[PDB]
Amino acid sequence: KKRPKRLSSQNVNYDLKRRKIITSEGIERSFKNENEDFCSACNQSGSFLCCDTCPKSFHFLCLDPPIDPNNLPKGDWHCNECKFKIFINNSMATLKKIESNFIKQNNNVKIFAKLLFNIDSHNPKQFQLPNYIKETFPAVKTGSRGQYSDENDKIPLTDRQLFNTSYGQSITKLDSYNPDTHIDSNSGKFLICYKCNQTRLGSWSHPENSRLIMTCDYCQTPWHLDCVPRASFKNLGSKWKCPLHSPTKVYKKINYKVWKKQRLINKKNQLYYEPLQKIGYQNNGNIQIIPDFKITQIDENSIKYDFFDKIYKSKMV
Amino acid sequence: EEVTFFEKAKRYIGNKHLYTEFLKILNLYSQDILDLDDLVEKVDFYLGSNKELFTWFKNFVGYQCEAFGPSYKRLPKSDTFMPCSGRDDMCWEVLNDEWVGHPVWASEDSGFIAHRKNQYEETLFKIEEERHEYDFYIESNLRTIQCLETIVNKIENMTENEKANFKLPPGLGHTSMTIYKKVIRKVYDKERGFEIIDALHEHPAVTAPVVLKRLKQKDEEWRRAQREWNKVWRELEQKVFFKSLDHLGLTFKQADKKLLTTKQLISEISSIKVDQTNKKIHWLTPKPKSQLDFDFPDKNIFYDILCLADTFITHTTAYSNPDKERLKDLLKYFISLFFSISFEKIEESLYSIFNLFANTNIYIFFRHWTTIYERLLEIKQMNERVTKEINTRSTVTFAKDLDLLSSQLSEMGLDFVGEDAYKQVLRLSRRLINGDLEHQWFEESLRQAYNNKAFKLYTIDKVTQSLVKHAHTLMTDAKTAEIMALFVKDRNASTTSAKDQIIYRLQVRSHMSNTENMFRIEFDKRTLHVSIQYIALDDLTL
Amino acid sequence: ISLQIPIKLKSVLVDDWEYVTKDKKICRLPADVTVEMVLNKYEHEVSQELESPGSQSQLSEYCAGLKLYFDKCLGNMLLYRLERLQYDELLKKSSKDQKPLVPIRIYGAIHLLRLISVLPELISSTTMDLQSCQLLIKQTEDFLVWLLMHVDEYFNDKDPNRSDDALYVNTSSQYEGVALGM
Amino acid sequence: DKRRVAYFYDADVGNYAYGAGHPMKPHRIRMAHSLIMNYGLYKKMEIYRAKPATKQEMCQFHTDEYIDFLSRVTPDNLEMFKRESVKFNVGDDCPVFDGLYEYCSISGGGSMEGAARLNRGKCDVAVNYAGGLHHAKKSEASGFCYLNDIVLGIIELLRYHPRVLYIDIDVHHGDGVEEAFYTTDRVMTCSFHKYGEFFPGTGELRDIGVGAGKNYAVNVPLRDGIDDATYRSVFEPVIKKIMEWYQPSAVVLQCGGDSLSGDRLGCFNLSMEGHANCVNYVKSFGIPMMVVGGGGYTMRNVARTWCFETGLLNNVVLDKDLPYNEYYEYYGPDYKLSVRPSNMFNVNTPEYLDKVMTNIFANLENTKVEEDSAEAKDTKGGSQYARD
Ligand SMILES: [Zn+2]
Repeated sequence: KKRPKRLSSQNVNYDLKRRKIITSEGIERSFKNENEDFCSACNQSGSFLCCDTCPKSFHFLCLDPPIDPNNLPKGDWHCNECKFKIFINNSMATLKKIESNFIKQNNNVKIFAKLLFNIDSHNPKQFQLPNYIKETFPAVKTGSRGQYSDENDKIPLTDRQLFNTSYGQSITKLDSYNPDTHIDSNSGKFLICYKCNQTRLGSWSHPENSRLIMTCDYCQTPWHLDCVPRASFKNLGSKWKCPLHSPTKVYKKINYKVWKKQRLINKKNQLYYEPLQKIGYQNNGNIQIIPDFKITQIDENSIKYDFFDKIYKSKMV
Repeated sequence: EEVTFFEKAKRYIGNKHLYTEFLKILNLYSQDILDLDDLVEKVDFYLGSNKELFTWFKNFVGYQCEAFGPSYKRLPKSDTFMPCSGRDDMCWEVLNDEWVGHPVWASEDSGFIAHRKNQYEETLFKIEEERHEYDFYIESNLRTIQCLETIVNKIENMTENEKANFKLPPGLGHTSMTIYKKVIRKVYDKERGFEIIDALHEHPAVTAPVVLKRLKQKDEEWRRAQREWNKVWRELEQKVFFKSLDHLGLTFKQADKKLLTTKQLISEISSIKVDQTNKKIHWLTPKPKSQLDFDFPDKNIFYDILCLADTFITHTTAYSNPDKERLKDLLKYFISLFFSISFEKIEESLYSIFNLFANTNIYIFFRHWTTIYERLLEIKQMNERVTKEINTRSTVTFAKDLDLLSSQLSEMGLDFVGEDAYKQVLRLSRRLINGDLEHQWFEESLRQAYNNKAFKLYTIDKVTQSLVKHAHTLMTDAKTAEIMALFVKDRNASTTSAKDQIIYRLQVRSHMSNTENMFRIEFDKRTLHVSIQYIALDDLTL
Repeated sequence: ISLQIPIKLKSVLVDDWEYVTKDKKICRLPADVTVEMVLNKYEHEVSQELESPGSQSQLSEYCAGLKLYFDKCLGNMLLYRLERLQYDELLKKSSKDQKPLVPIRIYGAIHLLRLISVLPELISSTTMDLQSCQLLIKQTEDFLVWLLMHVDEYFNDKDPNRSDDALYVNTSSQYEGVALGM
Repeated sequence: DKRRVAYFYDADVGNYAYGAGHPMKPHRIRMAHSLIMNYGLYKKMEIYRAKPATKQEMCQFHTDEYIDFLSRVTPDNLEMFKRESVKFNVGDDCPVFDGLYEYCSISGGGSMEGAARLNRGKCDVAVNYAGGLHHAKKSEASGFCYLNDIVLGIIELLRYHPRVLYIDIDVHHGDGVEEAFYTTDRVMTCSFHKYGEFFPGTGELRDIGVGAGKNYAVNVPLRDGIDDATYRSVFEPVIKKIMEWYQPSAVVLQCGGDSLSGDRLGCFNLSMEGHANCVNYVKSFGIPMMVVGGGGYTMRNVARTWCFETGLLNNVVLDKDLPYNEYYEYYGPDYKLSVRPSNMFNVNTPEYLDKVMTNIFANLENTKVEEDSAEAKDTKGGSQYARD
């Protein structure tokens, strides 16, 4: 029988708040009488500084001449093209031929002097990859703030599955019986784990015999949480890569070589193929199976052949 | 067998993409890129299960560095150059300045989540924080009161000449630095607090008595505020805390309805089927005939379920009188025949190998009955300890004097003291099916009776009603009633096994349709063992 | 106006983007080779490779222009927001040391690759002559194939987690909190 | 058998509140100490109050500017104090409150005073509930932890003992201590926590250290709702193997109610008996141990389990009856010294625990002013009136 009416007191009301007691009852007589909020130079958030007559806002570090909040300049602050629009070279000394005067003054750098010109008449910004660099790699894409994201990163979860996902579900299946994770909607069969050939759905009368399983983000291969050493599921961050795929970077010690894969090339003339030799190719991997950044048409027979050839070379050692 | 090792691996892999990826791994090993350690690690998930293939591969290849885990990557030496003056040589040689961890690298720029809590747990944390702020202010105030009381005691034996000049540094002659700063800043205004604490710092014994009196009356009012908040706080927490401790039982009212259905149990037994088949195909050709076995160590449990059943018989209104009579008689006769019980020995007062081949409805009926038996089994197996613990519930005498015990369920007789817990929960289930128990009180009594362990009995009336509805299909459906009648014909309590169940098998298989599911429920007389072996579509193929 | 880049340098630029934005790895200015000696070696090798019909004058013009141009674009379209702090530290150091920091003395060729990649956007943003554009794009192609022929000694894949020199260093937690935070 | 136990309490350590709606709460330590005093445990125990730490004494692990920031921080001037905060990640996840410097000072002082009492030999078991912060890095504050006092305690122990072992049994494991002792061979860190999108996100089975600290970092990830029996099965054999192989000279145990059944951001289902029997098992070895308290986002259960921890360290069995104290109303309706375990699912399968145990054994088979430093002096503080 909670009573928040009379038993809630007057001096101290509902907590995480205050009341008029600290202001009205505080007499002491002992002394006896235009701007933007997006930072359009790196497309991120943080501490912002803005100009009076310019709607663009910048970061403290995203300025050609870096500055810190502890020693910020006093008075009005102006951006680079602000210094070249409301100030010199656009209000007095009107731009008639000073662009050619740049060439005539700085010792015939005309093949670069116009770029030397618009360097100063350009707002500083963080590096952004050009659109023609983006299109030749279809597996990569630009994120929300402008970060790298290939197919290795998982799509961020919407808030419906994240906050308002009921109480029985929770963030992970680590609680309650969830038999829907053991059955795929594609065919209605049972997800058989790769290591142990068991679905391990268990029973409702004995929930403890149920073993958690997860599908793969690349090949949709089921995998138990107890076979591969792993505590819980993988919901945010990079996509859950099952321990059966080619690693992006491997390490062999002879200092060392990384071999950070060869990315992925979109389907056009740069993606060029040539099958001519199967034996002793020394093509350092990066292959595809069939029934520059060249990728030879490698088959099963050649792979098993050169594997046998190499382990016959290496066993004499 | 080096020729057929690759074909054997291809047969074991199954999926084309996984075979191609294993091919890529083997080629990466073959091009002087992948070492023996990484290959064996990959094979540990690839061909770890096949012990014969793994041993052959290890013998044929010829097997007899740092871990560098995903987190704690190496920092450059430039960041190491930092003063850290309080450092000596051994403390240099133990601590590393070039390894740092930061959680966004673990989250991969995606953040982290908290464990989802029920609304009762959320309001428990809420009432905890309201209880925190109150007494935290109160006892910071008692510390300030004792500090100014020591100050006043030092004043009381001292004269006016050095009363005028009593200059002190911050701290008021104590080991603390800013707690009084917090207290007199919270009590007074933001701008006024700094000036009044300045006056207290440089001129004591003139502002100190009046601030002592003000803080003392602040203390007294905060104390009685806590006192009358305490009662409502406790009465709210008495019903909030036990429900907060229930996590699976809170959603049990819906999860039990969701998961005690026909299709869920069908998937549940077919999973055990397919695991047995492919595991033995990996291991050994003959297949076992036992899966999902139940044990029946107690005989009175069936009588308790009968009490629940005929309590539900006289309560419902959606069925007719002879329908209710026939359903109750059939429900009693099912154990009177199948479990070889000659007659129910509780049918007086104080009551309110052999093979079975059956369709899907009887399978669901028996599965619900085994589930209710298991619920009562984990009720009874801890009964001798829970009843003891309730019997010696040592109430605190202090709490007896000033009335903080939870007497919410004690007024209406829902308490469990002075009575066996199992008979009490049986009676509670009787009145629970009877529909005059106000369910939330029933799960609350179960929470404060068995220490939240009796979460499977929350929907005892629901599973009883589902049991009754499934048993209603044993007579109305012609195929199920015909199967029951030829079980009357089949059951004879005589040595007729191994030559009479086969004709039974083909007779039921011709009796039912192609889409109906087939079940072999084997019951054993000694030790009361049962076994249900799945034979779905294993007889109509040939 | 279109410019092509060989796929090796595009993959290097994509790896740089991953290292900075995703892997949180800044480049190492205290390295063996910087942009000034990149262009010095380019000029010397091309001059000693071919004959002397008068191309060395425009070669040296291109080299000096690219050096000064790198000096200006370092804080304009290069330097991801992570690396702005790392610029700030060494600029403050040069302010304390009373010496002037031109980027060609510490910065590697990856930022030169970034500038070459963003070159068509700046070319299209100017009213600048056609034959000059053609000769500039031809010098860009020549520099690009020269970087292709010296790609092993210049862009070698190394992990700073176990090696002293990897042309990249890992970002600390404090650095991340300042750079990507406030 | 019988062992003298050092308790390090201050009346000021519970007077700091991180803010409204905050999980971390130092106020639980005050009513915990009230529970020890009200239980009559002072007759077979000696208790001292540790002095607050200074700036340079706090510099033994953290950098100079971080300690200066922690000393000069104040919520009033937090508006322009924005560069450093982000550098040390303070005010975003760990808000700035009054008395943060003093709270860090008393926490560190208690930790190094317990370490010095272990080293000098006046006591066998050191208990410091005033400070158990373990998420603090060299120049980073996380998990509402600012000073990594456990590293300072381990350092003071290493000034006398050759080998020091740190044991973490609660969720949100201490990544700062493991980071500080990742490459050294004389310090071994073992932790028990949950992995899988948890707030630390650090500590793997492959995380066993690098360089000379290889195979010297043990991480045992768990799942939701681990009960007392499987926690015993995952604790006792691996702890026995750690004592048999590593042979530590001192044990730093992080005690707290974060791994209890009820918690705010916790995930485990440990009862009070399960949380206390592990400490009883590690105390049965007889080697000196150090006890810190820096976990537990609930309070009502945390005071009770800390009281039971102290009672078991005093080699007595406390009764279930709870005497009257000035915090008597916080406890549950039963008002017994009983942290009731919840009924949530035990998804921690035995097979996963066995695989983790086997690979952990596979990793562990290769093991086989500073003027005031040294500490070892404190105020007596014997006049405590907290009994009710
Ligand atoms: Zn934690």
